[PDB]
Amino acid sequence: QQLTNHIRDTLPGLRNKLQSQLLSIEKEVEEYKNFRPDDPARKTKALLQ
Amino acid sequence: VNKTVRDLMPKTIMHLMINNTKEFIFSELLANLYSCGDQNTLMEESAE
Repeated sequence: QQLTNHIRDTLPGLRNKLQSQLLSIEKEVEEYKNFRPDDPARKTKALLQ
Repeated sequence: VNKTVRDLMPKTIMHLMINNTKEFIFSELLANLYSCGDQNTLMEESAE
């Protein structure tokens, strides 16, 4: 309890760093979450880009 | 104060309204259009 109450009002700093990393990954992992070994639509749009 | 407002307003709009739009056209417009269903109907040629 003494240790737990020692990191309060410090967590906001950890939350901002963790949130920042998630923002720079989330825009990309959307393609990975639905990744399929057979996806002609994914392949076609990747080719065009 | 007047100098600052005149200075920051052009700069604000270029950052938020025009440059975000250019980046949209170059980077995403192609993906948004392709992702629409029935690309056959989407790309039907005019009878002419």
